[PDB]
Amino acid sequence: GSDLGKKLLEAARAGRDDEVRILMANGADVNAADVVGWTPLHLAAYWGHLEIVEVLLKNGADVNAYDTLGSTPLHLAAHFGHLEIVEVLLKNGADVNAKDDNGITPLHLAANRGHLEIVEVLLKYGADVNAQDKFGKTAFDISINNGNEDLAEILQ
Amino acid sequence: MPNFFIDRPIFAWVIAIIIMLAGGLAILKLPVAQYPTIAPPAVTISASYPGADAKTVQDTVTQVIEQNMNGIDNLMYMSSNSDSTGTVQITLTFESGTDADIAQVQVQNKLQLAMPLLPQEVQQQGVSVEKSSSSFLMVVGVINTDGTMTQEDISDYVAANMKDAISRTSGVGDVQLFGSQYAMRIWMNPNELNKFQLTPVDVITAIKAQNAQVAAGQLGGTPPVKGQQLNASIIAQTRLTSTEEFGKILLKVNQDGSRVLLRDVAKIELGGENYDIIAEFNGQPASGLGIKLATGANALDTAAAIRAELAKMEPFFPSGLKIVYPYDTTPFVKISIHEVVKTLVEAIILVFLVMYLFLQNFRATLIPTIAVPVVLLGTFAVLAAFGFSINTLTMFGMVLAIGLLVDDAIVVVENVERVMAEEGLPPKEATRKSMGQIQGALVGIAMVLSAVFVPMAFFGGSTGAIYRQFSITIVSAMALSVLVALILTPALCATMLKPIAKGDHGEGKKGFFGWFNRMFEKSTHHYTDSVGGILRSTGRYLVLYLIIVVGMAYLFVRLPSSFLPDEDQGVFMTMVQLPAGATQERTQKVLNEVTHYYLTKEKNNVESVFAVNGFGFAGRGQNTGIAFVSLKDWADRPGEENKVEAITMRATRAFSQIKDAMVFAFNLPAIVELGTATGFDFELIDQAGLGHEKLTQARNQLLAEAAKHPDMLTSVRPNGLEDTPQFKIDIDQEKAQALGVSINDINTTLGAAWGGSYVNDFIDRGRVKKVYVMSEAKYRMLPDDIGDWYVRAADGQMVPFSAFSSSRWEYGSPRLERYNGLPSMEILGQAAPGKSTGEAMELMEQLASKLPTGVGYDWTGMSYQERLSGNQAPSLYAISLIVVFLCLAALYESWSIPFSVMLVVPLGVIGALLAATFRGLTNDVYFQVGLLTTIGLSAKNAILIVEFAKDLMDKEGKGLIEATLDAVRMRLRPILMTSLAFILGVMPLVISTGAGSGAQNAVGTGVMGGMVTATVLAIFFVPVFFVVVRRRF
Amino acid sequence: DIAQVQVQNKLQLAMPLLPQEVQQQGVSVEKSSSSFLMVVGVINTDGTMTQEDISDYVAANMKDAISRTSGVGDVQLFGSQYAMRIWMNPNELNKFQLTPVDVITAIKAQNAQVAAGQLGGTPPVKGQQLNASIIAQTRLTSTEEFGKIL
Amino acid sequence: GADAKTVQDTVTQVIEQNMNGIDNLMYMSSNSDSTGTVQITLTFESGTDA
Amino acid sequence: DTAAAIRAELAKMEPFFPSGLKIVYPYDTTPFVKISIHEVVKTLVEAIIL
Amino acid sequence: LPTGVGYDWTGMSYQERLSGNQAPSLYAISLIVVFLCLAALYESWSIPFS
Repeated sequence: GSDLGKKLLEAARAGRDDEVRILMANGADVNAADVVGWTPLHLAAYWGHLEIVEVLLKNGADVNAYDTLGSTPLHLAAHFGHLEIVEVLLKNGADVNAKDDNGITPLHLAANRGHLEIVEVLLKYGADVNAQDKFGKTAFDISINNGNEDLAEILQ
Repeated sequence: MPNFFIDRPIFAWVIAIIIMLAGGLAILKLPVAQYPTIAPPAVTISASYPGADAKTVQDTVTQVIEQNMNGIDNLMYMSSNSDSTGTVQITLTFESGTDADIAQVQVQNKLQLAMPLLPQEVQQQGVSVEKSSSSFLMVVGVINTDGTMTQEDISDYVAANMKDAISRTSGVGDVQLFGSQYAMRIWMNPNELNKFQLTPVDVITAIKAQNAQVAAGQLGGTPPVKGQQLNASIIAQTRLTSTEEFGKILLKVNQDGSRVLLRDVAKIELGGENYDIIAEFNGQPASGLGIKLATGANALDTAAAIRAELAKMEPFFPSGLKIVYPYDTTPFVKISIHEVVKTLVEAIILVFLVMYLFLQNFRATLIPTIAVPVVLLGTFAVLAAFGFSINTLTMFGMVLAIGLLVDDAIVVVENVERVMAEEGLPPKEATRKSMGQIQGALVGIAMVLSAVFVPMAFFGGSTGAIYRQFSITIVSAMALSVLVALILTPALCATMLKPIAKGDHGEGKKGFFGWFNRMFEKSTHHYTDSVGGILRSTGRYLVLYLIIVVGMAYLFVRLPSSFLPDEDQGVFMTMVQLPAGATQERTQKVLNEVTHYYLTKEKNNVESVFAVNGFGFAGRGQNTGIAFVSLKDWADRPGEENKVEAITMRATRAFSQIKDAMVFAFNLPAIVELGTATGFDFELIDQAGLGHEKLTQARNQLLAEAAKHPDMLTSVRPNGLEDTPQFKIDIDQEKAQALGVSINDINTTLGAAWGGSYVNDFIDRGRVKKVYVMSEAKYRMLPDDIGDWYVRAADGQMVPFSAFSSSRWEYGSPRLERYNGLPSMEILGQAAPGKSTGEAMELMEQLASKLPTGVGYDWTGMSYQERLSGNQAPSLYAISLIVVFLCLAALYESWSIPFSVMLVVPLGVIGALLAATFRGLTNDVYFQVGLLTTIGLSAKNAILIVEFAKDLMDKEGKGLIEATLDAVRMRLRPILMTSLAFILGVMPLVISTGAGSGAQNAVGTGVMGGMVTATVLAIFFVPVFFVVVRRRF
Repeated sequence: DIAQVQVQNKLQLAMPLLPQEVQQQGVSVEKSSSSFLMVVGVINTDGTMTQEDISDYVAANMKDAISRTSGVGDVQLFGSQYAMRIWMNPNELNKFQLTPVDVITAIKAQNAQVAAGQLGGTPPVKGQQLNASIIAQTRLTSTEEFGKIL
Repeated sequence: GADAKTVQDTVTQVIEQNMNGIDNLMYMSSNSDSTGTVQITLTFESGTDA
Repeated sequence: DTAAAIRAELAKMEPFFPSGLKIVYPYDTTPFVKISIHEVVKTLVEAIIL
Repeated sequence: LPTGVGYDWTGMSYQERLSGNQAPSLYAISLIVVFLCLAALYESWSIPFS
């Protein structure tokens, strides 16, 4: 809504470090939100633009922020394979066992695609391997429908 | 030949008469258009899969029509653009000279065989192949003051009643519409279908069953029985005519005996097919239809017939309907062609009076006033026979030919007036003796000028279609000039002329004529002595030649290239582009601000505004918008501050303050269908199966690397759109069967609720109109109202969308563009103000070599033609120089003499290069044709000097220097007459402001600047070159 | 050209009469000579490329760009594109009480691109700040996605 | 099966709605029977290439 | 001209071929029609020489 | 006839009146073209008139 949040949002998805830090210097709202509820954290995680995500939460950006449906930057980094950002958002206090309206955690989004590195990173930090979405699906049933044997071995 | 038309003058007349009648038979029948068809033909396959995204289209309609466009002749492109509104647009582009009709049938056919590959939802809406011109002769708008109507009522009254009436008009071509004609719309409320245990599928069936047309047959139908006396067609239930009847159709009837209807479930109205285009004429809700003219029709008569068909129907239609004309370009065509006719008649007048200043004889002045019109009318005849038309090109081709037409007349007149004075001969013998000096010179000049202009007609491209108009016109105008100079002009000089006394070089009696003759003889003696002194000393006046040539080459490289100037057509355009995810209300707020500006701050110049939301350029989304700004007549916009060159800058500076909106005001290019701005259409392609995301990465990378070279690249733009937020529903296939739901019912519900469904056709007032079934806006705006939509399982129980589906957000393209089947993204730009275009081309085809693996490039638009050309100008002008040298050796019977003529090219060129730099003009095409005209008349003035000299050295043996002096004395008089007459005829073209100023100036500045120098430098250097070349050989 | 036009103005009356198994495979009408102008071969110098793999690359990346060339009326391919050839087994179809028609319905129900619509559509209501494009189903784009078909 | 007026409202009147924009056309007649059969006969100027 | 357009469009793809692919020309009649006209061009040149 | 009811010719009856309207200009073009040919051949405005 403000002229600083809009610039932050136009710059985060664009991948511009100097401009984002300059916007934050003049007092820009890091927890600004797009019309759908996506902050510069959401965009930096969706497009994998680190050097921005490390730069935002260093200035008080809410890592566990949720959009107008309940998704957090983890859901976006875990659904696309950004390990350098998953191991960072977790280090800065990101709820590994988050849940949106649909009940999907970053486990279901990392297993539906098969990012076993990130699945390891997430189970390292206490991701309930027996949680459920609203359909009654664990990461194990997802690994089985997709037919990935590696994940079947990971979850014992 | 000429000696034939001295004792046989009447014969000459009947030729002149004929080639006047042949001209008059054409000016009545010749079409009048602003510009001809220069662009390469192109046909646009347009389709609409409604309620869709860009990938659905790209993978169902675009990739299909693209694999089946095989076996098309003379093809260059297969461009394509798929949008999120469902509108797909595929653009083919065929070479120049290609027939558009044959191409269009080839496309229509290869598509009619690719139709049963598309879905059953595109066939209903259909695909519409049509030619691309984007050139609206005029737009017609329709307003309601009272405010009772909306867009959808004015549009229907326009379609059902007016579109046909103005399509029968003479020379009207295609007719496009803004808005949509009535379509009955069924807005559903899921909480009422949830009440009666219904879906938006039983509605589809109830409507497809109770609105169809059924066949029965006949009574007494053959084969009949013996004794039947009656046959009569049978008529079962047919289509529905009124909305009220649609409220009577039955969906179900409950066990309690209650009868369910549509009136109890839905809300039925008569609206529009697509609510995405919203037009406003000065805030008033409006509509309108665009008219583009046919091939071989006068724009002026066409517009006068449209304005008449519309007044013939002015009283019939209701109160609250006003017809207005925001966009009309014929008020500019009438001027632009009327301001060159008064130039030609002003030139014939100025040569009527110059020839009474120098010759001082009424009869000797009537001769060019008879020849020049004959030549112009025969030129119009030759244009007609070839199919050409009257344009700003075919007219500015005979304007800057008028010099070659007055020269071939006054050369003949003054030479016989000179012989009659220097030798006391009567007119007949003096003309039979003069034309013996010139009749070979004129033929050689004809060949030379034909060699100078004809190559311009082979330029090979779109620009070739302009150069061809110019070249045909001027070549015809000079071929007829030489003929009337060998056919009519001598017969006129032998009859209308009057004898005078020998030695009477011209004294005058009392007035300006005595002073004039006396000063002219004095200055002729001075010039003769000066040129003699020059001949005594060469080097100087031959080293100055290299100075002039080097300065000309220096000025020729500091002159920006261009195609055609932008001018004040009385109308301009404004573009609005909001951020991604912007709605109709925001864009309409912005367009209200724009209209408020144009109607509050510039109401002294602006007359109207036509704002269209959803009709933008490079996008049809909800985000874009456009405005067609119409201005008062040029008489009401005096000065230079009330022109578009200024209004555009003021509006842009003012709208730079509009926040959250990129607004751009711009004038109209001369060739709308063509590209301009010295730019280039670059485009990346993925030839390795990469996605759209990696291609976007590579594009953003190339851009970040293109701002690194601001020395030759200024504004490297992506013409497309950036990815935006989109909503993903991921159905669970298990829970759709466990609850006993059909997925083809789930998807039908979702689509017919949120996107629309063309169900059937109905009748309204004897016309076919469509039936759309959609959800009421209130229920299809945000997520979290999805769950308000129930689909019925097989068990009879109704389940919400919340039990099946999960939801998510995803950044994904609204616009996906292709190039030759392969994914692609377009890039615009323009070279820095000092650099050329080929340099920028080679740069960013060197920058592209550093892109990821699988990413290639290609050039389109005006950049595709510059690669299949570029070396044509030097080649063609070199063969032209060779033809000139040969045609001049054939004339002088010498291989050496021609150079004395071929060294006056850099004399008339530097003057124009100086004028175009002092007034700030570019290297337009008009400037080039002016350079060529100056070269032509400079060579025409020089060839006769050399002919006279070489003839005095053979017929008389006067000697080299004496002969040269006598020649420059003879030919001084006509040279000044020609130069002065053409300069006066062209001066208005330089003073001109307002209409056709950028063109009249572009022509006359160069013409005059080069003519001054080709006059005051060719009377000193050509004799120097003659004596030099004769000494050297 | 007008010959092809006359010929293809007479098919427009017959295509409605043909089965949807022909129209859906693509009917072709083309001027042509009877002999080959030229044959263009593609090979893998190294290896690791079966005829199928070269045929697909040829049909996808280089065939449609040549048939658009001016002069070329017919282009025959010495191979074939890729395709999700779904080889079935009757002894596993009766074990589950299925048939090919039940596989076909499932495929053309779960591999689909849907006209879902448009969040914040047209005509909207007063006070809407969002516009978005709904996405429900897509084409399965791989081999592991055709296996999860229920 | 359609009657004479249904085809005018559906077929004939929408094709003679598009037949405007053609070169060298002297006239165009039309007929609409009760068997649904429809004819639209366009007559172009002499010398035109059919 | 057609064969030239082709042999060009092919050059427009080689830089994007995977490692290993190679284009071969096992059948082409055009290399015979621009040699059969050349051996007669040089013939009619030898003719004026003689 | 009543108002809003016009008449137009078609078929051979179009060509009949087209020729009836053509002939007047034909007789004039074929007359002012023999005048000019005769004036040319004999170089006198009087011979063609006579």
